[PDB]
Amino acid sequence: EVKLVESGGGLVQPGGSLRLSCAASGSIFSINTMGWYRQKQRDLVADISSGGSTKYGDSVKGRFTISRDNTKNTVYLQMNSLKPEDTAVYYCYGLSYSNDDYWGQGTQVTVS
Amino acid sequence: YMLDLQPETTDLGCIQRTPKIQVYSRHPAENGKSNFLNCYVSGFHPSDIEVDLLKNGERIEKVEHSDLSFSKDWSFYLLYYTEFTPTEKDEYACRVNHVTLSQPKIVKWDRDMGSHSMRYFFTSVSRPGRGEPRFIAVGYVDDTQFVRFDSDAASQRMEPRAPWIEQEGPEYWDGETRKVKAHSQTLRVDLGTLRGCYNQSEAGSHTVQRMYGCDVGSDWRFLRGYHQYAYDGKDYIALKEDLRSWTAADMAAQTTKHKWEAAHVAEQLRAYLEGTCVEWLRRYLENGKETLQRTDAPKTHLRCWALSFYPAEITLTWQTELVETRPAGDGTFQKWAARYTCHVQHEGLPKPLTLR
Repeated sequence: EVKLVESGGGLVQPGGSLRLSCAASGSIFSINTMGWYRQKQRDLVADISSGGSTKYGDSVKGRFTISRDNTKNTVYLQMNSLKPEDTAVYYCYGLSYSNDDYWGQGTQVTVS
Repeated sequence: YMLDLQPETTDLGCIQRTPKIQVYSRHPAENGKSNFLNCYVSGFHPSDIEVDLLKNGERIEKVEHSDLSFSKDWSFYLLYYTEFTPTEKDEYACRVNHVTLSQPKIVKWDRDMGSHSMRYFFTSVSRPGRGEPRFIAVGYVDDTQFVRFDSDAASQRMEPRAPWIEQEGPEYWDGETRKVKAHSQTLRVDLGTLRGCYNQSEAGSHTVQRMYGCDVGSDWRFLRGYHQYAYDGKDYIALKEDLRSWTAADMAAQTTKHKWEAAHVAEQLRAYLEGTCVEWLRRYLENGKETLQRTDAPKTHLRCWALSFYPAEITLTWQTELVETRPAGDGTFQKWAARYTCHVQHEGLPKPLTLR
């Protein structure tokens, strides 16, 4: 039903920064919370509701900032001061207003 | 009333489980009537877990949770809850993340559906580099929690969790706070010790669990005592039913066994379990008689339902899928199971009931 288009990953030097972005397809009425997990288990990085309510994982608090376009269902993740331990596949995800979760394919992020 | 030994007495000398999830309301849901939305996670190990309550695709802001406790098999359980007024359009779910899950799991809320004991539970989880281990202690009388201690909390005091224990004066709370901090110091030292006895890396997180308590009959006389210990969710050393000998699980626990047999630790524990534990349990049963000495019979109604009962021990058999007994959040408990008849055994019932 919903497709999540991700972009912005790749290689970066320690201390550098990257901007991830995730765009949701379909109706703007079909997605509420959008955000990222990173990867056995995958851990919360950041997510944001349609109303702008944010939540961050402890390991990225202060350095990472998530934001949202008011018009489209598109979110951006500004990852500053990157460390080697931030290397992972970052999965975009979204929640419908009926609490159905959608997951993107993920973007590899590697910090030298 | 906790154990009061010196830290050197219990000095040590030398498997992951996924959570079961249940989302439910405290009371039957009525649109426009305030209620409580519950997410009950149980049977998981390690204790690290992330739980969200969701409303219409976003996180509910003010969600509380119970104090961490564990079952006989050492697996943990927690209740996450929030006050809510359900309407026709709103949709609710619980999201759980755990090391055993490749991605967070979402369980949606389906809106259309004697003897006594005192127990103490202690959990210490190491966080290398992030500081001292996370230490949580809880005390129970039957299925009613009455005290707690969290190392991460601000008070650094043993805190009341039942109305009847608030009667106690400063001398009681000073002694309980002093003893629970000594339990914490012992567990922290044991965490560092156990890492050496198993040759483990200093970067990994490990869990130490301690449980003890006593049972009495309906005559309030001593029945059985307990004192058990676990490392990373596996049995380490346990005091046998006779309270005079130890059960060691592996070679490292056998060295502690010999150090504890020589130093006569079991004799100091038996004095507490047969004496002090029993004495203060009877004091608690008396002081909280309106709460603790009550029995609420299950309101009952192929799915056999049983609601709003206390204590939690119950048997539901069909003559099959039975869920784990779950806390309603107000002191009572709930359960259900799935030509045929349903048998219900409970302490609050005159005789077993039958539902057809």
